[PDB]
Amino acid sequence: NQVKVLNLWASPFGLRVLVGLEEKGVKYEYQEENLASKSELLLKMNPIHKKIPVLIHNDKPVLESLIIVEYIDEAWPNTNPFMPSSAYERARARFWADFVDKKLYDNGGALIMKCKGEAQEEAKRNMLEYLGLLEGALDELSGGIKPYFGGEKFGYMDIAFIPFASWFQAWEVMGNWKIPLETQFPRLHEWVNACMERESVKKVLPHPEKVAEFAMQMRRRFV
Amino acid sequence: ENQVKVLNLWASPFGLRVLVGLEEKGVKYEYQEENLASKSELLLKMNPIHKKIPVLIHNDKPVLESLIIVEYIDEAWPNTNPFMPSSAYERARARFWADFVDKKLYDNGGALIMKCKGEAQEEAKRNMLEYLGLLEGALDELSGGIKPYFGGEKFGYMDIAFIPFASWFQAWEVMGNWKIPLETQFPRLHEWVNACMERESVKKVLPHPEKVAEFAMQMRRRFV
Ligand SMILES: N[C@@H](CCC(=O)N[C@@H](CS)C(=O)NCC(=O)O)C(=O)O
Ligand SMILES: N[C@@H](CCC(=O)N[C@@H](CS)C(=O)NCC(=O)O)C(=O)O
Repeated sequence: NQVKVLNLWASPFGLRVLVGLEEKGVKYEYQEENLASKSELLLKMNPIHKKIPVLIHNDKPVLESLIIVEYIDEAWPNTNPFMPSSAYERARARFWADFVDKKLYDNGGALIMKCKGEAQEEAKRNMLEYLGLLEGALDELSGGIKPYFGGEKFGYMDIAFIPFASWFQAWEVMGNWKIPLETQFPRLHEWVNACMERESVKKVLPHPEKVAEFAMQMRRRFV
Repeated sequence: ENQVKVLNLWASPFGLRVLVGLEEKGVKYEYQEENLASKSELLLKMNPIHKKIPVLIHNDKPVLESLIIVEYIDEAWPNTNPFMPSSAYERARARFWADFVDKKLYDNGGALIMKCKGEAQEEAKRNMLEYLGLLEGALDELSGGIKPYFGGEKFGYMDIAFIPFASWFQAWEVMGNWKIPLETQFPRLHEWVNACMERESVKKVLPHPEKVAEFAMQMRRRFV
């Protein structure tokens, strides 16, 4: 087949790509990579970053997950629109996906993984602040409409964010705490539960327990 | 009393992107210079999470993050000067190379030439040459050999994304006490810069490299 995906099973960034592929109804090859022993294929396709995910479409590589998502939407444009119609809402969608990566993850969950003590508590403070902002972002982009970031339509932003729900338990485990979604962030809770009813998400999103084990394994490398 | 307002710092390549893009589309706009030491409440109302420039306000709508702003500008005035390519893949690659300009050439190149000393700075310049090599390649990749732009004959997203750093070359040369061998080792980029500088947009908004250099040196002294 014309389409291949190189990924790490627990990576939210490639899970974006899989979810996106399924939503468009694309059949694809999947190759699991060991980042400790990377395929020459990955190095040939992503020599600059040497990172997953990689999407190979007709042996041409698409790199960096959000761009890949936009690529998928633009490469399979006849159905299932990820992007909004208006420019500004698209700008906001991009802004918020970017925000998910740079803040909720890079300046949140990653530090929960890597950090210890007051640093970790600070990471958790940050995570709550960001999830608050994202709870607000949901009502912003949805226009109050339920239950997705695209209201009734499951879109770019839903795709960018929902794989991190597979990481919540991991974050809870490594920070030894409880994330109060149901109470402090109910829209996101409902949204996750809603997203979990879709075929795509059920097909590709892994069990949180496994991710958590995996995350702990990775935490030991740090701390 | 016009509908587009830009909040910016004059020397930032990232806001210069925005200005260049607006000039290409023929959009008339207000410009507001921000002091990052005393930020306007407006900048804070409009960009409360990052509190950064540039900010583009279009009819009370704040557009944030320079590349996204560039895309917004293209998508909001689409009947005029298309920035983005026709093919999805080339758009994917253009966006990729833009991200590459920000995260590599700058964050892991020029920023470090400003911030660092010794072996670190030396390695930053080594990197800059590597990245500029890759970008010399990027131009031919995306242009299809066609000259003189990243869009061949059309002046686009990546051209806009990259060309404000040309005002920063001289500054990097000074802060690193070296010369970037554009004319010899990256001649496409040389040709491309000179071509882009023939456009009114770029001529209109891009500052003299000398003042950029002074400014860069001052802040380097703040970093020593
Ligand atoms: N910038 C990439 C980030 C991808 C990424 O770094 N994923 C992690 C998952 S933790 C990874 O495995 N990176 C490859 C590596 O370890 O070098 C994107 O937007 O998708
Ligand atoms: N939203 C901006 C972020 C770029 C950025 O970091 N700009 C710098 C100036 S070069 C800034 O605003 N710094 C604010 C500060 O240093 O406090 C973009 O378009 O990329």
